[PDB]
Amino acid sequence: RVLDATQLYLGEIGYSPLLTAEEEVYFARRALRGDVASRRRMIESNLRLVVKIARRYGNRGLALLDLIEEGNLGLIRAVEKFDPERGFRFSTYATWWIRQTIERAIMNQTRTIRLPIHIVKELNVYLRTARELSHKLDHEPSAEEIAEQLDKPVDDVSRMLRLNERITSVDTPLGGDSEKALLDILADEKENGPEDTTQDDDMKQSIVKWLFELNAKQREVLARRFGLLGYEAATLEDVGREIGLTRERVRQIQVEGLRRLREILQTQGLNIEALFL
Amino acid sequence: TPEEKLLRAIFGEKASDVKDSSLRVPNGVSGTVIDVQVFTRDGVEKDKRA
RNA sequence: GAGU
DNA sequence: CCGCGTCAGACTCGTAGGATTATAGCATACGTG
DNA sequence: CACGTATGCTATAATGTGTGCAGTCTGACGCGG
Repeated sequence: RVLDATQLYLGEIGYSPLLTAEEEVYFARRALRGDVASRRRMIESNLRLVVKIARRYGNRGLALLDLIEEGNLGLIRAVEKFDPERGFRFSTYATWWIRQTIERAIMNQTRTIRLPIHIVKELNVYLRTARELSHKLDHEPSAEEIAEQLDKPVDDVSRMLRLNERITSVDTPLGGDSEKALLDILADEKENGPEDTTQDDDMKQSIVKWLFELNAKQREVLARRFGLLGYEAATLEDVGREIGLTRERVRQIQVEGLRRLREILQTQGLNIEALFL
Repeated sequence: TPEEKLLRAIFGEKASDVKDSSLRVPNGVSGTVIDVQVFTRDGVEKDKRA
């Protein structure tokens, strides 16, 4: 039969009766009282308005259905905050709420990286201004030309235009040819190669061998303090407390062990110096 | 890594704030620089070369 | 656009 | 059977980077240094 | 208090979509009427 989401929804809304002014007032008095039924009937009677408005705001923001639901949410706010006693029509009041809710929704949801309302609205004034400039200059305006118009910092304008830079899909295949995407080219830069991984092995293992060249005391002090052969980078007090009370003696043995390593380096450092790239 | 902590304590050589993203000649191509062009935004202090 |  | 639907359709190489729109205007509200 | 992020209300009447493309391939194998 008819399997379209949209068509089904629009058919259902069609089968609810439109209200007159006096009817809306009667219903709405009871709706503020909390009639439940009254609220439901006013909502359902005025769904068609929502769709007329969502029709306009759609275009490229979001799916029509998505706009319709957010619009409905605005209409509900309007039914809750309607004043029957004031002579103004309901449709007039609702229109404001529906447009408001739809716009706010499309300011949030549309952007993959959620942009706060203040930033979005700022950016929009930059845009509208750019449009006026472009009309009269014949040319699309520079960042500094827009900034001169607003009497504001160029850095501000630039940062905002950077935020407007919209995303590219990693899966989109490149060159009008369904050959291969961005993913196919894009590396993991954090993951170094087997070269870098093997260099760390070599490094760490050379340091073991070099630590054993030193005194048993120096090597153990270095190991525990650096957190190298130990678990935790034990502070001066911790290492001293496990061995020799004198916290100051840990510093002494440590610095002594570093200087013996410098000797090994001046002698055999011909390997160590090449670890500098 | 704790090893580099120990090593940089030994040598001092505290690693600086700036890195290196310089444009270099692609490997195995070799030629003569015949022209250079510089593009700066309207506000940033221009290079001496520019 | 290059061999198949 | 007829008709409508779903499923497949060679292997490596290349080149080059890149693009759209628009969401008001202002007052109050919530969380961190 | 300020700074960053959010929620909020505005009162002529207005009350059922459409839109932008798709271009139709081919021989085979199953699945409701």
